[PDB]
Amino acid sequence: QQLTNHIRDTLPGLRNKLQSQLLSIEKEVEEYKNFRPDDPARKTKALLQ
Amino acid sequence: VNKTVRDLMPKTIMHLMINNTKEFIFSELLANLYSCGDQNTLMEESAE
Repeated sequence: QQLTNHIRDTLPGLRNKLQSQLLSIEKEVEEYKNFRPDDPARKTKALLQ
Repeated sequence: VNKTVRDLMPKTIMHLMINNTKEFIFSELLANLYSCGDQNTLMEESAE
């Protein structure tokens, strides 16, 4: 309890760093979450880009 | 104060309204259009 109450009002700093990393990954992992070994639509749009 | 407002307003709009739009056209417009269903109907040629 003494240790737990020692990191309060410090967590906001950890939350901002963790949130920042998630923002720079989330825009990309959307393609990975639905990744399929057979996806002609994914392949076609990747080719065009 | 007047100098600052005149200075920051052009700069604000270029950052938020025009440059975000250019980046949209170059980077995403192609993906948004392709992702629409029935690309056959989407790309039907005019009878002419």
